[PDB]
Amino acid sequence: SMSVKKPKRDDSKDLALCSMILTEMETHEDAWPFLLPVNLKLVPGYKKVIKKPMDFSTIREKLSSGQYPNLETFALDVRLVFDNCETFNEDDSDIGRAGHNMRKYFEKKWTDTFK
Repeated sequence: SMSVKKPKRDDSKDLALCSMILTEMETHEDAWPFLLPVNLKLVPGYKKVIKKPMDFSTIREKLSSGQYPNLETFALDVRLVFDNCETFNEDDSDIGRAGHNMRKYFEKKWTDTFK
């Protein structure tokens, strides 16, 4: 509260470490469904159904231009990618499996780096 603060958690490396994690996700073999924004002209249903599209290229641009205020808003957009994928894709499809795999991969790196 006013003039009463918990001790300062060191956040000075958060930008570098989120960038490293994102690099690891960009280079994973199962990242191909997620590298670029879904083409809303060419994929029926996507525009109407998926209210907040997100992809790794868009996260990388946001990260590079100071559009994440803190590491939690970064994790929210990464998870959005996988939540969108589960909304639109059957679990037993190549893309559906890719998204499960990537979410698992991310969540381990996230824990190992920050928790």
